Amino acid sequence: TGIKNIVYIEVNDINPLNAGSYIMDDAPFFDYVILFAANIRGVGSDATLYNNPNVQYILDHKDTLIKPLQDKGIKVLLGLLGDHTGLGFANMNSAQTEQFATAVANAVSQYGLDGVDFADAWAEYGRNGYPSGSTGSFSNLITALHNKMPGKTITVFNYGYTSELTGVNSYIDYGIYAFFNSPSWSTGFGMPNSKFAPYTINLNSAPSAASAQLYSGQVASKGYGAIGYYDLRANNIVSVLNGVAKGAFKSTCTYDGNSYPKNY
Amino acid sequence: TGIKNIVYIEVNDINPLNAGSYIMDDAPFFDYVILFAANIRGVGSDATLYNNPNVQYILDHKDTLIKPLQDKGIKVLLGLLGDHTGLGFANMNSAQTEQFATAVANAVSQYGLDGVDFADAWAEYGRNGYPSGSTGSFSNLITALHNKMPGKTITVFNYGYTSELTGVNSYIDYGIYAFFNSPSWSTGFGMPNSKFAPYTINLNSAPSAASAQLYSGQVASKGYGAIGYYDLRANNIVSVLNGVAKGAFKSTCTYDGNSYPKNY
Ligand SMILES: CC(=O)N[C@@H]1[C@@H](O)[C@H](O[C@@H]2O[C@H](CO)[C@@H](O[C@@H]3O[C@H](CO[C@H]4O[C@H](CO[C@H]5O[C@H](CO)[C@@H](O)[C@H](O)[C@@H]5O[C@H]5O[C@H](CO)[C@@H](O)[C@H](O)[C@@H]5O)[C@@H](O)[C@H](O[C@H]5O[C@H](CO)[C@@H](O)[C@H](O)[C@@H]5O[C@H]5O[C@H](CO)[C@@H](O)[C@H](O)[C@@H]5O)[C@@H]4O)[C@@H](O)[C@H](O[C@H]4O[C@H](CO)[C@@H](O)[C@H](O)[C@@H]4O[C@H]4O[C@H](CO)[C@@H](O)[C@H](O)[C@@H]4O[C@H]4O[C@H](CO)[C@@H](O)[C@H](O)[C@@H]4O)[C@@H]3O)[C@H](O)[C@H]2NC(C)=O)[C@@H](CO)O[C@H]1O
Ligand SMILES: CC(=O)N[C@@H]1[C@@H](O)[C@H](O[C@@H]2O[C@H](CO)[C@@H](O[C@@H]3O[C@H](CO[C@H]4O[C@H](CO[C@H]5O[C@H](CO)[C@@H](O)[C@H](O)[C@@H]5O[C@H]5O[C@H](CO)[C@@H](O)[C@H](O)[C@@H]5O)[C@@H](O)[C@H](O[C@H]5O[C@H](CO)[C@@H](O)[C@H](O)[C@@H]5O[C@H]5O[C@H](CO)[C@@H](O)[C@H](O)[C@@H]5O)[C@@H]4O)[C@@H](O)[C@H](O[C@H]4O[C@H](CO)[C@@H](O)[C@H](O)[C@@H]4O[C@H]4O[C@H](CO)[C@@H](O)[C@H](O)[C@@H]4O[C@H]4O[C@H](CO)[C@@H](O)[C@H](O)[C@@H]4O)[C@@H]3O)[C@H](O)[C@H]2NC(C)=O)[C@@H](CO)O[C@H]1O
Repeated sequence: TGIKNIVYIEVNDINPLNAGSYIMDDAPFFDYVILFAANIRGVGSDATLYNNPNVQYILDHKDTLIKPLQDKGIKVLLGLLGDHTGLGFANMNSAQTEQFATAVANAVSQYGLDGVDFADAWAEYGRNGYPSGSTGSFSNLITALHNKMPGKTITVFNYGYTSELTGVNSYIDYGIYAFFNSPSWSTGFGMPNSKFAPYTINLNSAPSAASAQLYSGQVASKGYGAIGYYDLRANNIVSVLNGVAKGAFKSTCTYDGNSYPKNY
Repeated sequence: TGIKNIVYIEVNDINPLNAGSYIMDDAPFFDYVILFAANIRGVGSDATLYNNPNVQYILDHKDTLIKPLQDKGIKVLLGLLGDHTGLGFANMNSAQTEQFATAVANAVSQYGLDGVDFADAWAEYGRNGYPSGSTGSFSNLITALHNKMPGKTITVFNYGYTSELTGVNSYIDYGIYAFFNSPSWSTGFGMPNSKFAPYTINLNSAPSAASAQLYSGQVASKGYGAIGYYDLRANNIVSVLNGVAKGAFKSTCTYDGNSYPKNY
């Protein structure tokens, strides 16, 4: 397949509809949009899925804040992030793993989402009486979600206990390099180049169009399958994306004019 | 990197040591020798690696039948072939893929081999209740094996479900054109010319030396990186190989006199 553009939107600040305002070759520039993020939270022995008031609002208003992206062909994923309780993706027991995977699959079904993204950061492993080290639950969680959501996408931000995931990487559609604005010509957890983004642009502290065209052209020539983006804002950042369009796609990217505020 | 000579030996018939008897520029003429072939066999739900008595004899006698080739700098790969059970590289489920990848990696480690060659032929897909069509496992099998045996070689004979392998071709060192004694100036699964043999000689039903020199010169001048060979026997076939040496390498090939019988 062609190179996919995968964007994480910090929905505490930014209306995710802005991802749809960018066009390349009569199609959306962005292929995947990650609502960053819902949280795993340990609560006693339970492994819970927690949506903060901004995420919950977007899910509660899926017809107006998610579906128009999906109407254009964009796949919308629920981002998943640690949240300082001491329990994260990599230190659950068998019951907690099954419980968390059930919650996530039910949320993806209930809100008509296209899958999920895993970002193993900020769990603060070991706090509040949970194990301080890995139990092996991270691979089992991927496996459980693959069995529960056939046909849906799983992406992994390459940070935290991801080195453990090599054995289940056939269940993972894309991996994403964790540092911004400079490429690293490798992949994590054994992913082939065609399933990895070795270059990830911070669109808030944005690099120049010249740098984006330089590196995006190298993404294509070296045969990688994706480019990552983090923290798209509500300003028109097409200068940078047009650099990527010229570099990786031999094309151009334009703005449709729609700037969507976060009135919630 | 110069042109590599890659030879498949039908070890049901031929002692593989014969590949070491040919010399070009004070080095082995052949760079890779494939022991053709171990098999994938479905047994119930298991995906198994089966070595027939000739293959198993060679592996059990690695010090006398494999190591002398490796001492000369020749790389020796285990050939992998379907075997009429209905299960093959391209129709496994995830557990079978992991299971077969593990069995192959372990044999490569146990017998001190330099890697493997995949020939997706003779599986008879769909026999014995196995899936009749592709599951997508061929690409995952290459990924799983690359991750399990780092620093080893993977070659792919361009026959069977190989059109699926474009996404993992960075894990494949060489692809081999599947038909004999006439070049086809293209490659499979997105491979660059430098990683492909577009010309494969049958050394049993051998072409003329003049033919071999004509076509091998075109291999070099068109920028390809390998030439393939099938069914080297125990007779002195240097006349053909010297034709290739004159064509592709602007040199000569000689025989060292050693004819090794299959007394096993
Ligand atoms: C160090 C380093 O660098 N590191 C790195 C990393 O970082 C990375 O990662 C990646 O990347 C990215 C970027 O970087 C990231 O992101 C980021 O993050 C961060 C962090 O976060 C986290 O944490 C936090 C905190 O927490 C704490 O606190 C809180 C409050 O208080 C609480 O609550 C909690 O719980 C905690 O606490 C606890 O703990 C502690 C400690 O232990 C203790 O002490 C206590 O006591 C307790 O216990 C948090 O908050 C978060 O979370 C949140 O969010 C999320 C999303 O993100 C979600 O999911 C969740 O849910 C949450 O949300 C919710 O909540 C909140 C709170 O409450 C609210 O607000 C909301 O609304 C909701 O409701 C986490 O966990 C951070 O910080 C950041 O942020 C930033 O950015 C953003 C975007 O843009 C924004 O929005 C914000 O605001 C901020 O801003 C800032 O910065 C920026 C940038 O530049 C700018 O623009 C602005 O302007 C600002 O600035 C300012 O400030 C700064 C500082 O602050 C300075 O510098 C400047 O100058 C100025 O001043 C971000 O977000 C991420 O994560 C990642 N990514 C992915 C995964 O994809 C890595 C990799 O790359 O690497 C490393 O190296
Ligand atoms: C058609 C066409 O053409 N096609 C093509 C193809 O072929 C190709 O491919 C490629 O190339 C090459 C060449 O061609 C190849 O190779 C070949 O192959 C073939 C086949 O094989 C396969 O199959 C077989 C059969 O099977 C069956 O049977 C058996 C017995 O009985 C059984 O066991 C089985 O199972 C099966 O059965 C089953 O199934 C069936 C069907 O379905 C049914 O019916 C039944 O009932 C059952 O169920 C087989 O056998 C094989 O296998 C084997 O081998 C392998 C190696 O190769 C291994 O791996 C395995 O393991 C095995 O071995 C084992 O076993 C056996 C048996 O038992 C024994 O014996 C041994 O020892 C061990 O143990 C497969 O699978 C074949 O046939 C061929 O062969 C031939 O050659 C060789 C070499 O040189 C030799 O050695 C032999 O012997 C033969 O010989 C012959 O021929 C030749 C020439 O070649 C000559 O020289 C001689 O002399 C002879 O002749 C004779 O005969 C003929 C006929 O045969 C006639 O013609 C004449 O005249 C005379 O008489 C070969 O091998 C390959 O494969 C590939 N390559 C690669 C690299 O891959 C493609 C491509 O090119 O194309 C297409 O087109």
